Amino acid sequence: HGDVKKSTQKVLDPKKDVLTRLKHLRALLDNVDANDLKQFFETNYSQIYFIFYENFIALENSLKLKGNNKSQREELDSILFLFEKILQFLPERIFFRWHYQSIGSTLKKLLHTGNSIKIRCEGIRLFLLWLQALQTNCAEEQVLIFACLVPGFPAVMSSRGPCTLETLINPVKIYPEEITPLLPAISQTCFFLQILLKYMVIQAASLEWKNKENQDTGFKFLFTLFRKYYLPHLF
Amino acid sequence: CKVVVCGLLSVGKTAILEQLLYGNHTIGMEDCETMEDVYMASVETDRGVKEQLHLYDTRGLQEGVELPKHYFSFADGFVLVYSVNNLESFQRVELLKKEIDKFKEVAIVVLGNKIDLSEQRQVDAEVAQQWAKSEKVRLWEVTVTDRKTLIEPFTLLASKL
Ligand SMILES: Nc1nc2c(ncn2[C@@H]2O[C@H](COP(=O)(O)OP(=O)(O)NP(=O)(O)O)[C@@H](O)[C@H]2O)c(=O)[nH]1
Ligand SMILES: [Mg+2]
Repeated sequence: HGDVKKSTQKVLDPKKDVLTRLKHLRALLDNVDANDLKQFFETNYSQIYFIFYENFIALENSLKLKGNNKSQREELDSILFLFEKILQFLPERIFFRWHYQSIGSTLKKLLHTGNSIKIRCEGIRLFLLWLQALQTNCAEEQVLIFACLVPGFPAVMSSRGPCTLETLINPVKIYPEEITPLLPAISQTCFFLQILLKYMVIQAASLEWKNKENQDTGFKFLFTLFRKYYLPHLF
Repeated sequence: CKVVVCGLLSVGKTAILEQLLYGNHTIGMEDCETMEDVYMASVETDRGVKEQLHLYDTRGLQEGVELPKHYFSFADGFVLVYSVNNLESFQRVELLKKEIDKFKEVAIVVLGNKIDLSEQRQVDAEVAQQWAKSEKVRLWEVTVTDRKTLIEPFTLLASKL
């Protein structure tokens, strides 16, 4: 009984290093049943996102210092797994724009066109999960990103004017964080269109949807955006 | 550097952060209650160096709704916000401050927002200034409709951290 008790206490301990807390938080994700984790996530949403965000930011700077290594990718793949579990277990709070900005910026760092293809596909996969939970409560921007996930389509029109995925991510003394590629690539619509459809089909088939099953409501919201922007130009 | 922004409902916590970092806040207009969020901002210190700040936006405090106690346990600094048109908002800045001291050096900046409603004021400047001198913190009376008001308090916070 020590493993879960001891790991859970450390995750909940604010004094512990956020790096140390993540190590045991990941341990919980692997050994604890989904219904048990959901209630754990519902109760401790505030600190679990703190563990994710601080560690993600931590890895970003590391990638920009040591460069991209095998070990870094292990850590990065773990963070996104936690990120996904956040998007799965807390749709109602996400729907209410809980960490609307931090999640948005985090996804933009994966969706950046300078990233390796794998990461860009990962960003698309997680974005669709975010939007399925955000649903109608999303702002205008999230729609434009959805309409720009696939390059080469007719330039999208927004309230301010025409825009592209690259314009939406990167438009004297104090300035906000500038989005930069997480894993820069090192030396097309057929493709990213297939990615968008492949992931949307998986989300439809996705199991363990919340008891409220508002996942159905979001997916149809996701579908209307697909019907509005991508379907018309499909044979 | 982790910074917690806390205050009563609709004092301008998110408008201060967003008008500071983007200057696109239109007064009134979109009104959505904050629950939790983190902004990333780099601030030029007084030396001219830049410090990266993790600005944690908080849900508005209310009668019966207190700040989570684990913010006290990790926050490097605090931005305490009242509205000069709301006496209770200032009264909550005080009680939060006494907390901060009890629950364990940190940097605290107190902001007095909505001074454009000067004729609608409920927090005298003199009493607020005297409280700032008494608690030995730095307190600015600022407004979101004029971004230049916001810069000074935040560069001071960055210089500390
Ligand atoms: N005239 C004026 N209005 C302001 C000023 N600062 C904020 N407001 C207005 O006050 C309202 C509340 O702002 P908001 O940033 O949402 O407040 P909050 O404290 O983040 N909300 P909560 O505490 O519920 O999360 C908005 O309508 C905003 O436009 C100011 O300096 N002047
Ligand atoms: Mg707010």
